[PDB]
Amino acid sequence: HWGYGKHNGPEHWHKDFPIAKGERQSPVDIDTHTAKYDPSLKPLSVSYDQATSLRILNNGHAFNVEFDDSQDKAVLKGGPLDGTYRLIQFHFHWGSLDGQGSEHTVDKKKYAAELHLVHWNTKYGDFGKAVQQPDGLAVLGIFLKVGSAKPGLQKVVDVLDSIKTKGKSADFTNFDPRGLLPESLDYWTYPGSLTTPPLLECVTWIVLKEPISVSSEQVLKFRKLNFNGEGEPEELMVDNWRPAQPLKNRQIKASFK
Ligand SMILES: OC[C@H]1O[C@@H](O)[C@H](O)[C@@H](O)[C@@H]1O
Ligand SMILES: OC[C@H]1O[C@@H](O)[C@H](O)[C@@H](O)[C@@H]1O
Ligand SMILES: OC[C@H]1O[C@H](O)[C@H](O)[C@@H](O)[C@@H]1O
Ligand SMILES: Cc1ccc(S(N)(=O)=O)cc1
Ligand SMILES: Cc1ccc(S(N)(=O)=O)cc1
Ligand SMILES: [Zn+2]
Repeated sequence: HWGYGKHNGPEHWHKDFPIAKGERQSPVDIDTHTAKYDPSLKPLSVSYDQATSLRILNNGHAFNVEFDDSQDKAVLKGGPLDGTYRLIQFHFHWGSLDGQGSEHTVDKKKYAAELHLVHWNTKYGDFGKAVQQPDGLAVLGIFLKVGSAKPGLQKVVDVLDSIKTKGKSADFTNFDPRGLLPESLDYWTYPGSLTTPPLLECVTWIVLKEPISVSSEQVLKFRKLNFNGEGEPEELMVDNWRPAQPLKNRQIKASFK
């Protein structure tokens, strides 16, 4: 029943998900001047060469590209992380206009969209158990700005017409998520939460400093998706982002000096 409209959006979520007002909610504004270099961070390792994508799903909130997470095929390690985190899915948040869409902000600046690559800590066996743990998840967040096209995004763009409405899915095998990364892995990190209900406080956030560029045409196709199901009145899937939440008793650490 939650969503992004005036009547069911982020300002309403706390009534069914009281952790929405919790001590480690996401997203947050990243104040780049206050973030501190952390020499204790180990090198970050994004190891996606054996990733196995399976399917793309319109879940009524965003679209998820799902991966085979039945073994360590595509993993995130290092940086702030203790152990191995397995890629389960990625999705985006985006705006109705290029001037908004990201969840995290950088010195209050909003990007056109934000990519979330979602991983779970293998020590907990399954995603469901991982979301009962303070260190259960790691989300790699990547900002999107509008400029030149991102070649590695085009396959995603081109399948969206087949999953226009809530509940539709399509095969999405042999997709390489490495094509969605920027050149640099410089990042900020902090402890937070899922940014959608159930808002669980299980996430180590790793937000890359360098945005990727996508073309206007690519993001315009995101904005043709529908929140509604087939045959229902059309509600464009736009502005599916939660605003920044209070930082509370947290510090953002930087991987770079
Ligand atoms: O097909 C997408 C990707 O799938 C992975 O399993 C392969 O190891 C990569 O070489 C390939 O780019
Ligand atoms: O007490 C000093 C310590 O304060 C903490 O809040 C900072 O995260 C550390 O980087 C610093 O060394
Ligand atoms: O890699 C993701 C998808 O890209 C394109 O849609 C290909 O036609 C399809 O075979 C593949 O599953
Ligand atoms: C009608 C309705 C409105 C909002 C929600 S919430 N608290 O899940 O956002 C649920 C039902
Ligand atoms: C189930 C779930 C997974 C990941 C997220 S996010 N937007 O915090 O990456 C939210 C919900
Ligand atoms: Zn997300």
